[PDB]
Amino acid sequence: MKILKDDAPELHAIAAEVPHGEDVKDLVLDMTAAMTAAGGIGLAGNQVGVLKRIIVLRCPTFKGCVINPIITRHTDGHVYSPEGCLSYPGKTVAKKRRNKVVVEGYDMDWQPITIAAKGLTAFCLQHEIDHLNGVTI
Ligand code: NI
Ligand code: NI
Ligand code: NI
Ligand SMILES: [Zn+2]
Repeated sequence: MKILKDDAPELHAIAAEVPHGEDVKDLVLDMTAAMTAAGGIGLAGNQVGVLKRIIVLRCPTFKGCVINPIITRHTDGHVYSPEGCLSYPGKTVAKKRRNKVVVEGYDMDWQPITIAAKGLTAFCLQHEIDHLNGVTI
């Protein structure tokens, strides 16, 4: 895969729900490889031209994929999160993020997963889910 250029339309598009049970194993492998090759800690389908709701992460309290990730709970208010993005090399933005989130979805074997995250990992998750909605820093 390739990390799309900062002017790619896919970055602003909405990624489609993955049909339940669809074989995503190779896609996740490719996405993980793209993320690590670029020295990232997270990556979303849109960033590699895959308009499917798949994220991959290598964050302090979560490493792996989430298929159809959703935020089911979060803290009120916002906190400071300085973030870069593999799609925007050289740019750091001070984002407002929820300090804690719970993210739910499916793993590559279509087992339901739940991720309770705070701080950096919570920011990671919110940033990647944003990508799937065409939202960038
Ligand atoms: Ni490649
Ligand atoms: Ni743009
Ligand atoms: Ni809410
Ligand atoms: Zn990003």
